[PDB]
Amino acid sequence: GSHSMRYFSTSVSRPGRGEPRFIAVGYVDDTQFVRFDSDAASQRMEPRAPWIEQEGPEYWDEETGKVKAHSQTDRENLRIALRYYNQSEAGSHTLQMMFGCDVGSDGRFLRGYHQYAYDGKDYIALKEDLRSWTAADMAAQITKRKWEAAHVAEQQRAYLEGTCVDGLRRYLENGKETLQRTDPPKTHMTHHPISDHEATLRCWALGFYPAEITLTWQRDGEDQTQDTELVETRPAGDGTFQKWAAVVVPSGEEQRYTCHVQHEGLPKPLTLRWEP
Amino acid sequence: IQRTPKIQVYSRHPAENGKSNFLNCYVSGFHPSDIEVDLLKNGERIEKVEHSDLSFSKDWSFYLLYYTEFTPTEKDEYACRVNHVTLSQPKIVKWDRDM
Amino acid sequence: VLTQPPSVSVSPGQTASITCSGDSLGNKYACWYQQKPGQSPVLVIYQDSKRPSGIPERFSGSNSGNTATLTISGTQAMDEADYYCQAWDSSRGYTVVFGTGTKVTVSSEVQLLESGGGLVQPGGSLRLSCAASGFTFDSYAMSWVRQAPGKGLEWVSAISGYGGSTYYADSVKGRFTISRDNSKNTLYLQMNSLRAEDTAVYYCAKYTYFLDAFDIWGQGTMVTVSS
Amino acid sequence: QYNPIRTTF
Repeated sequence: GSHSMRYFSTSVSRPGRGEPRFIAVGYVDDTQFVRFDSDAASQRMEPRAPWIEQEGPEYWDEETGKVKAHSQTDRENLRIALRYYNQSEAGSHTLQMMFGCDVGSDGRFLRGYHQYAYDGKDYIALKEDLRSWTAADMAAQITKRKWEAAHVAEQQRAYLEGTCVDGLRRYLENGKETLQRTDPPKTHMTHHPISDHEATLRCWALGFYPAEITLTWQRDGEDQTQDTELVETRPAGDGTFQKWAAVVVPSGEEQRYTCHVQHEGLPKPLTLRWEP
Repeated sequence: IQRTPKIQVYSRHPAENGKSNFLNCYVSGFHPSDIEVDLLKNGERIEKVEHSDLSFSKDWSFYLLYYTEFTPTEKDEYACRVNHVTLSQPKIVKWDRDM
Repeated sequence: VLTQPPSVSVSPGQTASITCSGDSLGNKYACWYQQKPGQSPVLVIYQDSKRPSGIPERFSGSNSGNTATLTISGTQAMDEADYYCQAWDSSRGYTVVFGTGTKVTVSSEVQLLESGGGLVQPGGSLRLSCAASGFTFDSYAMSWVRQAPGKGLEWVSAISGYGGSTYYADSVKGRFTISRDNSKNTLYLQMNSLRAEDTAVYYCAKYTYFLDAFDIWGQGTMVTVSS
Repeated sequence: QYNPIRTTF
């Protein structure tokens, strides 16, 4: 019965071609609910889920202000990074940040995050205890030292344990019809000859939420991984997800193979076989 | 670091010839974020193609969903063409209705 | 942290320039607040150069390098007041900072209502309240900002919209506790182990991230630690 | 609810 809220922000410099592009998005579990894009006409936080549309103008104004406050800070952090790494104005650089919180089924705080990457590499991260930092290099060690002295971890823990949880709990209630309701996978198996003597069996899971799912193949009731393929879980575009798993088998031996599906929305795991 | 995109092309719903649907191109695991994605009908660029807001996974690698309404037929071929700094030629992936 | 000249003297009609310097101004907006004696602070400039509705055009602002400047052109007798710059300390997570203030002498439905102030013995306790009206109370972070007699504004404490996050100045940490009853549209401040240095008028101030300023101020409640 | 990040590197 646990839930997460996550914000994902990306700043990409383009010196001389205007201010850096800043994009932020916010998720509750696997559902996107807001975006901000510095290149959009509005220059405002915008809704990306039906249930956030309830929020009044005070919400949109204040969230807009906060996200812009972050974008200004991170533009400056891009400058600082250039100095610490001794990089020119010619390059496009990327500063990414993720923060958010995890709550248990009764709303109790489980975990917080507050972390940064520069050009695709870890820069600095708030540790599990929310009292200390991991720096990835000499540059980030300078940042770590400042933030330790300035007791920045304390302010971030205050946000993570407070506002972050408070917000998440409110969105969960307001969005309960879709946020708190599991969608079980609809399943089926397909069969494709590849020669006179081999076939591909494909086990499908469709229309499920949340994204977490496990598909496994067995042969004669024994786990089978040889000759199997698994695609990455993918968005359908309507709020649900898709995945499949496949195995190449000797034609005539299809019946020995079973696909097993585990998902939160299933009261019991599913076992599938090809049934033409 | 530079990571090359994974790519999947698929419909939202099981294809049925004559029934309108959505064609998706999901690009993931890439870095940096500059990427070029086109959907093709019989080898020509479809124009009115939208994408989701830029996001990223726990490992900092990015992902986007490109999509457009379409109506599959028996004969029309569809594909996704991608370009990125990690690739020296556009990578093209054909739509197969049972992948 | 935010340095301002002690005073500026002008004659009616001439231009008055008030400066404020600090590192954070480089990557943060400057606000300016006017305060006439007997009256509470008023926002005159936000986001470096923007005037709130109702503020006269003769007040203007800029913020370049690490300096912010409030200019009053054609300064009038009614403009005699103390002026405070305000920004955020970018070295810190959540720390509002007011400039030292400048005394300018000229010579030839929204509502916050504070209460609870009064005389208290040294090492004593007191609870302050503020009732809010005319805006969606739980949509805004609320602060207490104090002013000792004849001294500047000092931000004391802040509380998030739904109350889960609270923030304190080093000066009051461990001794004061901020809280809110959103159903009562009321903010509280529990003050323990009071000292001489706590003697001040305590203002309730509403913050808006949209403007990045305290746009609404109450009338204050006076706390005197004596005997 | 967003975190109004103020802190520089």
